[PDB]
Amino acid sequence: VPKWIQLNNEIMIQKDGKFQFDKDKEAVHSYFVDYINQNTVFFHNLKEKLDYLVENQYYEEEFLSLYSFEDIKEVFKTAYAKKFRFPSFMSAFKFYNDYALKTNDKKKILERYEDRISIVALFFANGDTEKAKEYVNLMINQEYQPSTPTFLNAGRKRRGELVSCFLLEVNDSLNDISRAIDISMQLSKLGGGVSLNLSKLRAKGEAIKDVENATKGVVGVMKLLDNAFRYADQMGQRQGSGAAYLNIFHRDINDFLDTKKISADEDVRVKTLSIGVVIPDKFVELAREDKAAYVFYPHTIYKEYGQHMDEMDMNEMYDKFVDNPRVKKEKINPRKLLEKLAMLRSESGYPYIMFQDNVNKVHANNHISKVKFSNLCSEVLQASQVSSYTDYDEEDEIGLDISCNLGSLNILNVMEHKSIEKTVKLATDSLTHVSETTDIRNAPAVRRANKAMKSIGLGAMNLHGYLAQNGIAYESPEARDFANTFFMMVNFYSIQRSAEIAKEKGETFDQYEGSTYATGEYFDKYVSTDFSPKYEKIANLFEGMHIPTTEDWKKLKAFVAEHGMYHSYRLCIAPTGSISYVQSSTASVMPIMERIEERTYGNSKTYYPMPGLASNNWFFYKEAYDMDMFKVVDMIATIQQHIDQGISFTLFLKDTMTTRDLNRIDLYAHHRGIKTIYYARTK
Amino acid sequence: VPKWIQLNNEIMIQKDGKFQFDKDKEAVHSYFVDYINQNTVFFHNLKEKLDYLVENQYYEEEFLSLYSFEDIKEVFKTAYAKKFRFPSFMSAFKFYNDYALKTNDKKKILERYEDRISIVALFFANGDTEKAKEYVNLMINQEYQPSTPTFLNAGRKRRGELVSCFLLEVNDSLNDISRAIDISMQLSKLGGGVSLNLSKLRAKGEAIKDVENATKGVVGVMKLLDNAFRYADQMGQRQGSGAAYLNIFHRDINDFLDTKKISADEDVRVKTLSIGVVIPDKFVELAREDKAAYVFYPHTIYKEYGQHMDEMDMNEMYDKFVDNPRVKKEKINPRKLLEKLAMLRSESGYPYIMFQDNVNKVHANNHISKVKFSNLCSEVLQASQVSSYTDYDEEDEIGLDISCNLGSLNILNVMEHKSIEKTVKLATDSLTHVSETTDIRNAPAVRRANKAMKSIGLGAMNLHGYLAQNGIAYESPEARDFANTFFMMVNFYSIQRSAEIAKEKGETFDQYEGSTYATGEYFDKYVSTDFSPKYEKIANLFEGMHIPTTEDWKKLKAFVAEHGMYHSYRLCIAPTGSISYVQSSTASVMPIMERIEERTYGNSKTYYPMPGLASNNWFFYKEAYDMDMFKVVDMIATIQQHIDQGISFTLFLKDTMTTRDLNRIDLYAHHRGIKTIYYARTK
Amino acid sequence: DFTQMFYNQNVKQFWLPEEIALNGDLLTWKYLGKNEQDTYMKVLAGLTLLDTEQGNTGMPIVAEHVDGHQRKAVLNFMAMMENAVHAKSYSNIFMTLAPTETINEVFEWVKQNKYLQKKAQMIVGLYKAIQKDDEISLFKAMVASVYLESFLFYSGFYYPLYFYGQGKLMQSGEIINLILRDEAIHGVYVGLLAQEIYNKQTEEKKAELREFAIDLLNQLYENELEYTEDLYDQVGLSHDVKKFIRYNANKALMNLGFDPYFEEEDINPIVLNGLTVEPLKDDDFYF
Amino acid sequence: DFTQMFYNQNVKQFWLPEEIALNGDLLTWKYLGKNEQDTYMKVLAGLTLLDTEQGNTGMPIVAEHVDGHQRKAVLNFMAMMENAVHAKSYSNIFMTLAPTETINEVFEWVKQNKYLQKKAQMIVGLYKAIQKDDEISLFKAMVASVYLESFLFYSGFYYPLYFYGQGKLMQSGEIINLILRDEAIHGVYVGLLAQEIYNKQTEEKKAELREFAIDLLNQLYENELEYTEDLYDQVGLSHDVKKFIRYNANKALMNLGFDPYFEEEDINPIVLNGLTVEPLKDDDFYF
Ligand SMILES: Nc1ncnc2c1ncn2[C@@H]1O[C@H](COP(=O)(O)OP(=O)(O)OP(=O)(O)O)[C@@H](O)[C@H]1O
Ligand SMILES: Cc1cn([C@H]2C[C@H](O)[C@@H](COP(=O)(O)OP(=O)(O)OP(=O)(O)O)O2)c(=O)[nH]c1=O
Ligand SMILES: Cc1cn([C@H]2C[C@H](O)[C@@H](COP(=O)(O)OP(=O)(O)OP(=O)(O)O)O2)c(=O)[nH]c1=O
Ligand SMILES: [Mg+2]
Ligand SMILES: [Mg+2]
Ligand SMILES: [Mn+2]
Ligand SMILES: [Mn+2]
Ligand SMILES: [Mn+2]
Ligand SMILES: [Mn+2]
Repeated sequence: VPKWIQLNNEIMIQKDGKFQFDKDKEAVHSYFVDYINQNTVFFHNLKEKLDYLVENQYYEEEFLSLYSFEDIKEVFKTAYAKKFRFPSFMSAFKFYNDYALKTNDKKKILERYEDRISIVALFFANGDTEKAKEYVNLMINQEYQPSTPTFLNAGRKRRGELVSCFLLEVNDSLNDISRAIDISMQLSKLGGGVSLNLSKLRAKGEAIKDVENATKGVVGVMKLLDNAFRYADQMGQRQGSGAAYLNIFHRDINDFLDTKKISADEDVRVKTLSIGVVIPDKFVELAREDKAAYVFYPHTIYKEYGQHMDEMDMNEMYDKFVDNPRVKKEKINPRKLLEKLAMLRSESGYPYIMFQDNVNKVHANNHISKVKFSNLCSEVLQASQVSSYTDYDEEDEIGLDISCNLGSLNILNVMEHKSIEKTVKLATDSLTHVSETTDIRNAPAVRRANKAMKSIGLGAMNLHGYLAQNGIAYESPEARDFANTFFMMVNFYSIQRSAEIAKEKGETFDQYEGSTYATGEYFDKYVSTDFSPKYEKIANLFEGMHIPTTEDWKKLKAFVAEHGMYHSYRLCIAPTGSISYVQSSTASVMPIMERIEERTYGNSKTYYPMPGLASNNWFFYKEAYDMDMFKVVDMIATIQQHIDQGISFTLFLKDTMTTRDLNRIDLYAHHRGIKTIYYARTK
Repeated sequence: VPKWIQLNNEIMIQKDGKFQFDKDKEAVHSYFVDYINQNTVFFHNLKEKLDYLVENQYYEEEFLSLYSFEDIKEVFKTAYAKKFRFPSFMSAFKFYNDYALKTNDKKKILERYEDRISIVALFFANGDTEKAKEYVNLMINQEYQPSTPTFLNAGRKRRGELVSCFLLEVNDSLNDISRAIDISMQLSKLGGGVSLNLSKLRAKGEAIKDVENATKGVVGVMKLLDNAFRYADQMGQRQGSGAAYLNIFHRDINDFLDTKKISADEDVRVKTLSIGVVIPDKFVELAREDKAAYVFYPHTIYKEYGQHMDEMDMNEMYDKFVDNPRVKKEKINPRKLLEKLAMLRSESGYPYIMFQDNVNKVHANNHISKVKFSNLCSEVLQASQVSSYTDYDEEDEIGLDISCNLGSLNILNVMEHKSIEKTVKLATDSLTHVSETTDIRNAPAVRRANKAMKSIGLGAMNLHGYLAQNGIAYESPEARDFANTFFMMVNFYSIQRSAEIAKEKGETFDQYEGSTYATGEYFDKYVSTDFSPKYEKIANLFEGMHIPTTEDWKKLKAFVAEHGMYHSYRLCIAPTGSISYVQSSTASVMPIMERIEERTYGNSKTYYPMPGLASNNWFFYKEAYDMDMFKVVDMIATIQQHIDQGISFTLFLKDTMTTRDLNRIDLYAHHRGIKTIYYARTK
Repeated sequence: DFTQMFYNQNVKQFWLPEEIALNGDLLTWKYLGKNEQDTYMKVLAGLTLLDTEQGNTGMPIVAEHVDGHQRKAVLNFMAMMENAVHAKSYSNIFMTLAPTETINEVFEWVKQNKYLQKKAQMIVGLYKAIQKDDEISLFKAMVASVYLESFLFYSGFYYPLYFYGQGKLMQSGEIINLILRDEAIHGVYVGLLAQEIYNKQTEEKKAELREFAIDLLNQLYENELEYTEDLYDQVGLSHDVKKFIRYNANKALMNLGFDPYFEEEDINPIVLNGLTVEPLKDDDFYF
Repeated sequence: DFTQMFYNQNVKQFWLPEEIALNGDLLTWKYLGKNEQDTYMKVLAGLTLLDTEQGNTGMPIVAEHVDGHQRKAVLNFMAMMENAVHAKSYSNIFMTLAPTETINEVFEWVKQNKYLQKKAQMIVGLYKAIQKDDEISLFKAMVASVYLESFLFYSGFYYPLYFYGQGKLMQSGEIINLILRDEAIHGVYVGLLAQEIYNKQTEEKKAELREFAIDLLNQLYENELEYTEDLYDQVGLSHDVKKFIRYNANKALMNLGFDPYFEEEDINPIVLNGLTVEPLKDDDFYF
């Protein structure tokens, strides 16, 4: 048992009736002094270290060559000038076991935290030494955290793709299904999560070439995708992860959900494929009135109307489909389907729930397409256009496949530094650079959509940590007030940076003219409503920072109308799973799951108290399972009104909650504007 | 119970201690008069029938448009003038249940045997009325039977491909694996069986982009392919069938073989994928000497030498691989592997055995490539070149896949009509037409190889039937003498027809100049040896038929040298299972499994005596399980010396036989020049 | 060839009533109509009464007359499941859904019911007619047992499976599904023991035993049709229940190694949703 | 007053030999002398025979004659344990430790051993003498069953316990302890049923029943002495085992409500060391 592990395990040894939280600083100090300083490869100077790293195929020389060595040395000195110290053992452990560069034999540490941050900043700056120093200050202050792919792989020759979220539209044809399998394997090989929309595939029992009862439905394609994701396991260290989304009005919806039942037969079970369901307002209306609903065979609709079922407005087309004899449909119980969804989410946490009308009533790019499905983390909500993959020697009709590179603001550190605007703009610039440097060679629609849309995802983390470290209950009205003001400011400054980038580069995203940004319909609520804090306590937290007013939003609206917007999508709140430890921040905007996180690494167990946890703020670090999920829904809906994409929203349920409680939580989320529901976690 | 079925069941009711074989003629007559005539649609004339079939999307109008209706009427009269009568109930039942065209509801019969024969002949003639009449005479006389795909689909609008056997080379890359899955699905969608060569895939535990132990091996690709074949199961009318071949020296050979163990875990077990093993003479030599053998990692060999392991001569490169430190290899026990193969074949009948050196010591196109694997039926042995499928927007290096369209000579009918030359030449013409009219637009290598090599497979059936009806024991030396003479004549006339086609079209197959036909090495044994019957009884069977001599073979050799050859491959004896009932013949060249076949169709059991079975020839209709497999191997080796491709060779084993007996049979077949062993059937 | 394999499958399927909490069924039970509640109660009592005969007589009597230690052990295990597990499970379902007085009345009614009694006494009659060292009488009883396990229970199982497939009475439906899974294997096993006896007989005796089995099936089937209408007409399900009876009759026949009697029919989708190595010797390489 | 608690205890004690991995005994077995291995095999074979008959015959026949569905459920469960669990566990032990020929030989040895045949003849004879509705014949068989459960097994149990207590053959010993734990409750339960019948009798009849019980015990005891000497003389333990069987004879008598018959003796201390879903309502869609 190592000394640092012994010190960390002393956290739970209560002394004087209170946890010994100070043992974590001792634990991290001992961890460093006894493992990291010993196992760190020694270089005489930065020049020798950089030459060794570049020569040994560690660092790409393309990005480093853009700077004179004096500039690189200055950036590295800027990174080390802060004297950054990890405040807890878990943060340093996570960094030096997951992200710190290690020799090919994985026995020595080539990168410190400062070295990794400096390399990422140099990669971001793209030759701008002052920009690189600004990025170094942003990341060393831990105001902005690049996503795990960008942070880990940036500047590395062996690096994989800096983007990790991929959404693919699958067309209803064998060629398209084969291409989807190939692209899913190609993207998983790169380590990115791949989400597929199966709503266009015809249901089981549909005809292929005037041959009836030939189609196998979406479950056969799901088995193919599950096998493909299992094969492309990314060395096996992280098993291949894929998500399949199906509209609730698809015929195969019941079979689609049955793949996640434990009682399901093994020939139907899909082990490695997450499933999400897209629920239009029509289904909720049908269940509310207890009316009998119908699930439609997609190919009959496509033949009758020449357009896909999921390409149409179900709230306008459901009655026409029901009344159309040429459309094939079978009756279902919408309330029975909702209960089945709740039961499945309780048993396995699946499927993800996407409220299509909640997403598309605020979607700015409905002209390009409506948001038909989400990603593997349930927070990516963008317009997609399906591709037409034809026969060999036939030209393909490449559509738009969704992808975004992620970054997270550290709310606590952004508020402590009073640098919301600067942090947001620098994060937007870094995300734009990552997007511009991405080129996927086996996903034509992904690459085309990356070039055309320039979609980025700027999330946030440490909301609960910041609130608890400030004497604010997560469920309290003041917490929602702060979230409203902060995320309104984030949206304002991200829109301002996008417009400024469009002005500087002279280009907007493809089909920007038809977006709600161009027509000004996006800014209606911001020019009509004031989002300043309504509580004095919350308003004081923003002291020293300028909170945009309706006049500021009017000016920004005029500026956007003049110059346009560079990004079709800017904000999405991803889970931010493992990089939160490095930042010593709570995960995303969700409430903390546990006050002290007990985990076993190797054969020694480690304890991770929530950042800033102490006796004074112990009660404010309320666990999610003890929280009223209605208040969590209220907070997420408050945040979501300023996020153009979705928010990964996990439901934390007690074992005593029935399926009716889960159904009520989902119905309240739909009522409150929640776009997606990620997971049903039960204590 | 149907009256005809009751009449047929009277076959087994012994009268005077003898089977009532005459009851089958009554059974077939009753079947016709009571079901076929009743359920046969009525048309006033042939013109009306043709119009109804064309307009109702039953026939392809293009091929029928090449004839004036007078010529079509003449062809149909030629087919009908024969007054062909099915000799048994099973023949007519099989035809009218599998191949006879039925209305879209499968309620009425639109085609009789004469109608199908006439349509096939008109499709073959490609606008030649005299040629169409010749084809009608050939088929109605039942001297030639086109393969089930051609016979069923020729001249039909809603038809699958006329070629049903495809062989795919798979390159060691993710792009190639995904393309292989896509091509397999596309080809199974067409109803054809797909065989894939997995010997170029690196073994489990190999590096993927300088990261070690990243490869899943051939078993992961096998799971992918098995799911792909299960998905593309021909609209459920016929489960997708595929075969995977692995060289015995591949490291994954034991894992590859374990996929067929009953005790195998469902994760590794492959259910719908047939497996064959390619055994070079080196492995047999190692097992014979009991020396420790090595299985190699293909990617290490490729990196060390720049070529694939299966692209190199194992008999020469085995010692170099063993002595090369940069080539990774695993020690194995060759005799233990042989015994494992024997036990696996006894338990499940797998794997197929391909003796690589037996195939290639007589292979005429080794300059194009060695034969590396076989098809799903183990009778296709052609040179293939692997394709290089690159990233999207890059140019693919299209290689050569394998596909041949099959037809079978009815040995009994050909010998009775003394029409070996005419039947062989007409069958060659029809197979050439089928190959020319075939175009797969989703398998670039298959299409390119079909256009370049012009490979056809001309098989034979009713060998045991013809011999038994002539008082010759299948295992007798006289039977082998007849097979030698007959198949020598078949090869002679197929070569002559190929040369005549090359002269008429002024074009040979791609890379013919490097073949053994061009250099004359092919004809060495034919110009130096005589194949006329050595028994007076067999020599009498050929009375009225000219048996080519050494002078004839020298003249043919000179003719080929002057004009070349149109077909790279001409002859392959496929199992020919379903259409054997229609032809009233024993399947392929194999001995009969049972004198009377008991089948269940619905709740009615049907009895099928072996064609021509009677009291006086009961002893000559010896069942295969009672024969000496060494004598069957001798027969197949006698036949195989005149077949350029392989012979689908099934082993019929008694339950008392140990794995040692199966191994001895395999070793004798390898000694006797057998190329492939299809199935190990146990009684 | 089969007893150790069935031993394994039987013991690995072991379960206890206490494992399924029943109280949550009251949340759907309260929403059923009177006819639905009445049919359910009557069906449940029917299953209970028949299963008691199987536990007290059917399985123990067969275990007594069958020779073989391993067969007796498997049969003992099956008898245990009837008496210790199934009987307690049916009682638990009843006590959860109805008050004591209602349970007593339903059992009084079903005990007097003509169609339930006809089949119960027909089966019991064949068990009582087994004679020591007479394999023909044993076979006839085994046929009766297979018909109960694989056929007669299914007019009853239909309803709980119908609810279970709709999301109603899920806890008791889970219990019924476990019971049904046991009866399926019981029917298959006893079927194999009957085929063993059948295969020891002459051709004339075989034809006579086939006639017995078909005649018995016919009598039971005609009574099942009446039983079915009596219970299910009030909830409009009889047509579909009849298809389910015939489908299960065919399974029972196949368990006895006989051909199906009835044409193949599709089943209600809601109910479906509820439902010799030897080594080479160095000379084999030379010829 | 007791069946329900015995039902619960029996079902909560349910186990299978496969739960215990036996390959750990391989070395301590290998290390025993030939005499020790011989006695051990034979001892377990004698136990196997007793459980075979207790499962096939004794428990099912008593179940048949005892009134009440719950009493029958307990007795049926106990019967299953005898032949489906206990008797089979011995084969698991044999198959691990011994080659097939030694296993074949020991089963041949049970068939020809005169003491084992005599004790089976006596016990099974009494089981098969039970007459329907004749409580006295039933009592006599229950006495025989208690003597099998609580007395006769113990000449066999001694040796696995003797090894377990020395830290030898501990996996096999774990199986045996589970078997012993079951037999102890089986002997108590059957004892209570026997006492029920005894308590119905006149004083004169009771006096005769005590005579029957004591005469039977003495007859079984005298045979068990010879059996014990035959098995244990070669390992030097006969006198020690004899003390153990007398100790357990007293426990059997006590299970029958009778006074101890043998005087107390010191037992080898080694052997002593060896011992939910709810529907959505309309109001759920409004907030
Ligand atoms: N919690 C920590 N987080 C990150 N690095 C640390 C931490 N503790 C120690 N280190 C690294 O280990 C070095 C030695 O730590 P230590 O506390 O002994 O330093 P010091 O000599 O007191 O002065 P200084 O704190 O300025 O380094 C530190 O300089 C820093 O490089
Ligand atoms: C070929 C094939 C397709 N499918 C499914 C997958 C596709 O979504 C769907 C359409 O197949 P397609 O490849 O589009 O077939 P098609 O276009 O030639 O026929 P059609 O125009 O009538 O659609 O059928 C199967 O389920 N099994 C199969 O074998
Ligand atoms: C991507 C991937 C490949 N493989 C196997 C299948 C291929 O035959 C083999 C090579 O993959 P490739 O697609 O050729 O990968 P690569 O070309 O980038 O790497 P290299 O330079 O080493 O060739 O690796 C897996 O088993 N799992 C995977 O996830
Ligand atoms: Mg299509
Ligand atoms: Mg490669
Ligand atoms: Mn039961
Ligand atoms: Mn039962
Ligand atoms: Mn016992
Ligand atoms: Mn007992």
